[PDB]
Amino acid sequence: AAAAMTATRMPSSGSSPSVPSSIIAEEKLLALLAELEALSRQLAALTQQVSELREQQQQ
Amino acid sequence: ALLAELEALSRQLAALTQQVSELREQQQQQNK
Repeated sequence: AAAAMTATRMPSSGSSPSVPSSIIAEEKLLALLAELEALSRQLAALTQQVSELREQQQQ
Repeated sequence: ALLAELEALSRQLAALTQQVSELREQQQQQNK
């Protein structure tokens, strides 16, 4: 009634960026698709000359 | 056997222009 009455008396907000580091970029990209063919070409050339041992030993 | 030698060369000499392209692009990627 008196004394104190003179003054006065959720779910999901879904953030995303959190506490990780900063990020950067560059545009000098992508030789790498050539080596996948270099590697599998030269791999064949190994077997090709293993065959050239065998095809001369068989003579 | 000489003809299988030219065939091994057709692979192994198609590596040189490849290594040159690689050793070129690997020198683009050192500076900005």
